Amino acid sequence: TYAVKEIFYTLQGEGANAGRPAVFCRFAGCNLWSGREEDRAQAVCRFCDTDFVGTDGENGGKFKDADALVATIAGLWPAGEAHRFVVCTGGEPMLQLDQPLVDALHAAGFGIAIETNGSLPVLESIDWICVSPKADAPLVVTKGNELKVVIPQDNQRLADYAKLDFEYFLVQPMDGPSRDLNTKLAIDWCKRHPQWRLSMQTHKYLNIP
Amino acid sequence: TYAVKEIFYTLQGEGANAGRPAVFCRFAGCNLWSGREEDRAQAVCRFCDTDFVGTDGENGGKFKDADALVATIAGLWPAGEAHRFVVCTGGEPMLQLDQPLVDALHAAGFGIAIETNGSLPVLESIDWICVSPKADAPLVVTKGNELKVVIPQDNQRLADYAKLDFEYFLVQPMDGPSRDLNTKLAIDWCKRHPQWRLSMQTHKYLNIP
Ligand SMILES: C[S@@+](CC[C@H](N)C(=O)[O-])C[C@H]1O[C@@H](n2cnc3c(N)ncnc32)[C@H](O)[C@@H]1O
Ligand SMILES: C[S@@+](CC[C@H](N)C(=O)[O-])C[C@H]1O[C@@H](n2cnc3c(N)ncnc32)[C@H](O)[C@@H]1O
Ligand SMILES: Nc1nc2ncc(C(=O)O)nc2c(=O)[nH]1
Ligand SMILES: Nc1nc2ncc(C(=O)O)nc2c(=O)[nH]1
Ligand code: SF4
Ligand code: SF4
Repeated sequence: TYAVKEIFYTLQGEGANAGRPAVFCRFAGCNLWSGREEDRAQAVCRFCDTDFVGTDGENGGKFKDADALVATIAGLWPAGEAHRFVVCTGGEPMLQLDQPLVDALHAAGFGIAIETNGSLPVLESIDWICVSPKADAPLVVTKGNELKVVIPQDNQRLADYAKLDFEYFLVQPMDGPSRDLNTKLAIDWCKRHPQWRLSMQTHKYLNIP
Repeated sequence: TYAVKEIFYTLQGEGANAGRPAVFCRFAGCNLWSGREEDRAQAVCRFCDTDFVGTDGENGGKFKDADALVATIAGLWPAGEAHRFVVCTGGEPMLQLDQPLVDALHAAGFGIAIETNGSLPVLESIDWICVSPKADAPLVVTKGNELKVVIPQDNQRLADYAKLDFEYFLVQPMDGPSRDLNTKLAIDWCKRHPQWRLSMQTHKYLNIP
């Protein structure tokens, strides 16, 4: 059984695969924040701008098994078109994402990507693993495909992240009342340390889902 | 001898490698348009928004040999930092970019990308070949790494482009008085045909060189 907040088909707004058509499956619930604004000030992760509470979003609901979830995901894809790709996010997807769901997605011809905070062990069979480390949280996933760090966070050892085993190293401006400020920072960082690339949240500029 | 409009160090604004730190070497001159406004209305390529006339830009000038040009390019890179990468553009870089310049850059530890209109044969030794086919120009480069097509153009055969031998297929909204309009078109195209990804000119939103 799976608790999904919302399922929608759009272009990936951020990360190394920005611009790529994909179905986003946003799981409900996270392990680093309840989702309530009264808890944010003392949460482990306090800068989240995503609503992952409940199952009331678009195509959201409580799915009984993987095939029921895959059917909904596959249904959102343009008929007769290949290159099927799903992004598992939330929320923290590793709270619910299991192997039976992964096998069912691969069976449907879907490539699987995951956006995880890195505080939980991930499934190796996932095609693209994106880790976004939270500074005040433990990081148990020290290898993957891309490391997308949101800056700035206090207690952050940014240069130490480059020692990890990832193919892509990105910094992403923290959105909020200081987005433009943090963007300047991220750009300045990459230029000074060219190992890092900029991850822009393009979907917030293009105003797309 | 090389005639270069401008050489500047920034983050790549568009394409498959958006956000990646790189030195941009903008060669002067093009073969599909003279650069004169008086010639635009009758040109093969009429939507160019780039100044490539002369050598009066930042770090621009006539470079006698490859070593002189490479020295300026390398000089823009952060001292002590690796991951050296140069994007050869213009203008049409294949009007000037030869093998000695490639070998000199490779000897300087630089990875080489190229932005070309595809009307001229390219050097195979170039690490990243990005082709942006113009609708009313011959396309002799039918293979490479990145096929970044600017839409919409009249007489364009968009679907046929996807048959070519490229790893990435991108559509990029034609900037101008209808950029927001073209962006919606591009987004719609990728969603209807998920082989294509969106190439957004991020540097025009982030306001960076
Ligand atoms: C909402 S999280 C869901 C996945 C998981 N909980 C995580 O933290 O990776 C999706 C992505 O957006 C990033 N993100 C969250 N809040 C953000 C904010 N205010 N500004 C920028 N990126 C943010 C996260 O770091 C993560 O990379
Ligand atoms: C200025 S061109 C130089 C490289 C080469 N002359 C070419 O056409 O690819 C660099 C890139 O910008 C794109 N471009 C030029 N004018 C544009 C415009 N008005 N809107 C969007 N992209 C544009 C070109 O298609 C190309 O991909
Ligand atoms: N376009 C788009 N890309 C996105 N990429 C990632 C995430 C996420 O993991 O939360 N969310 C979005 C989103 O809402 N829209
Ligand atoms: N940031 C940035 N990226 C760019 N990427 C490509 C091209 C080009 O080939 O013309 N030009 C720019 C530019 O001016 N700025
Ligand atoms: S870990 Fe991710 S989903 Fe959870 S609160 Fe932080 S940003 Fe939001
Ligand atoms: S071919 Fe490229 S450089 Fe030449 S006018 Fe067209 S867009 Fe500009």
